[PDB]
Amino acid sequence: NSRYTHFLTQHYDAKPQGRDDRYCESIMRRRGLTSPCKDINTFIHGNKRSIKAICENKNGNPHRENLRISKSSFPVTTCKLHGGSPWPPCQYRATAGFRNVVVACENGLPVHLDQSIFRR
Repeated sequence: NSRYTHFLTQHYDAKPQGRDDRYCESIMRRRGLTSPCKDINTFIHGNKRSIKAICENKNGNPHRENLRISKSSFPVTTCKLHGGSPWPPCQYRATAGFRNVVVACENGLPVHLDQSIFRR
């Protein structure tokens, strides 16, 4: 999947520093999500092997018929736009957690992250 590599650029960070507000503003810039400022974006941490495994029994179960929910929890960081302005420089607030994730899978690869679960 070109979709998988895209999912990775939008939602995967193997080496997060701080996972604080400073981290969010920096990563959102690095991943090209500041033109205009994405309103919310979650990054998953850890190794890619475990995220891929959500698409199979190894680390997932079916969810909402057509999605997958992880067996394991993952370190995550949700970056939420702060201050209203949709143009850079973008201000973000970080919410770090350790929780299961829901993805859509195509051909054994995650291609979409369900953002709805990180609003809460």
